[PDB]
Amino acid sequence: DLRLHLLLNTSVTCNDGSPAGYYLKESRGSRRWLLFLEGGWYCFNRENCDSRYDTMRRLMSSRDWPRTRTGTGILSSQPEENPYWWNANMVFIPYCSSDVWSGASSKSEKNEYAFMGALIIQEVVRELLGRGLSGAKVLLLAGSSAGGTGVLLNVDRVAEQLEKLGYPAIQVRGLADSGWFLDNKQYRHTDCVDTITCAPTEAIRRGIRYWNGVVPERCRRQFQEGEEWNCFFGYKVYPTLRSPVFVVQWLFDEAQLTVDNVHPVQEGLRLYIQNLGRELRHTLKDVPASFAPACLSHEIIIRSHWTDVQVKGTSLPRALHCWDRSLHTPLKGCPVHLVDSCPWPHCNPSCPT
Ligand SMILES: CCn1c(NC(C)=O)nc2ccccc21
Ligand SMILES: *[C@@H]1O[C@H](CO)[C@@H](O)[C@H](O)[C@H]1NC(C)=O
Repeated sequence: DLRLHLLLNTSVTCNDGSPAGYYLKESRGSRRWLLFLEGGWYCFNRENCDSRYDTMRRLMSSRDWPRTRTGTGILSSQPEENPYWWNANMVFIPYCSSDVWSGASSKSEKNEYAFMGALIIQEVVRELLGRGLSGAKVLLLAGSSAGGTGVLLNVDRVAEQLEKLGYPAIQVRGLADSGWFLDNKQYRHTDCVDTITCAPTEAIRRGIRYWNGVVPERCRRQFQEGEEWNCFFGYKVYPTLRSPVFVVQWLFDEAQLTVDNVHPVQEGLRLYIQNLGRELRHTLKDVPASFAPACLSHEIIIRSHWTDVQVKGTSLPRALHCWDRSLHTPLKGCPVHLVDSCPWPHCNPSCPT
């Protein structure tokens, strides 16, 4: 089990002003640290954040969090379930800022909610250095869904933070699961006049202003003031990053299809779905560390049966182990770029049911 620690700096808060925190399981014989970012959509104005507070309150507040959690998948300490990093120090950071881990704004007389995701990550790293992170050789910042986009937005800031605090020997890396999305043409269209009809690009643009959201500096310098929403899209922000990043993405991601307004398939929809898979494959062509199976699904790395899916006969735990070796020139029988080429969901027999 992983044990809850609420942040000692209580000015770093969840949406409702309660303290943020992290769950920790130490491994005294290890210099590897895994910090995982939870996902769970986002909210971008008063009305839809109020709704979220009624029926998704654990994603906005720590007041009801449990004292412990069980680590699963890549957070499991059993080699049977986690062939990759079972002996690592394990950290789970709950998502309670509703800002895709981008925010830097406090609750105040002008703000009903706090959006502090970017500062939550910085403070967790800060307090962990006193609990053994100071002796680390590798810090892997991982995450799923909104947490995977959070990795892309924050991995270089963690690297810069540790350099400035005097820890140049810790190698920071990122693992982004199910957070690589396309700002593509939708299958059916609606103008942005309420939460459900607002396309991702419009919703993120409004969210950034509501959250005081922050993006990586090299990407901000390319797109400039008012256009920071571009840096929330994987294929645009990834080429600006300096830390090594492994990208996991289903070719037919359920969250992508939902925002595209897709739910006996006729010709128009067949072509739409086949074109989505091809476009995703194209954005990953020059990503040397990636795992992209041709399945209709969402998230993978903290599921207990995450070891089952394979691309070209290689599982994700194996691909991640090969990535470790490559960062000690490709390796015989140990590949790190794994993208399916077949064009329809479940054309890979190992897709989850
Ligand atoms: C598919 C749309 N989408 C985006 N969009 C971006 C640019 O990141 N972020 C998400 C986070 C959680 C769920 C869905 C999400
Ligand atoms: C608490 O965090 C805030 C926001 O990052 C920071 O400004 C402040 O210095 C921190 N307080 C202490 C005592 O470190």
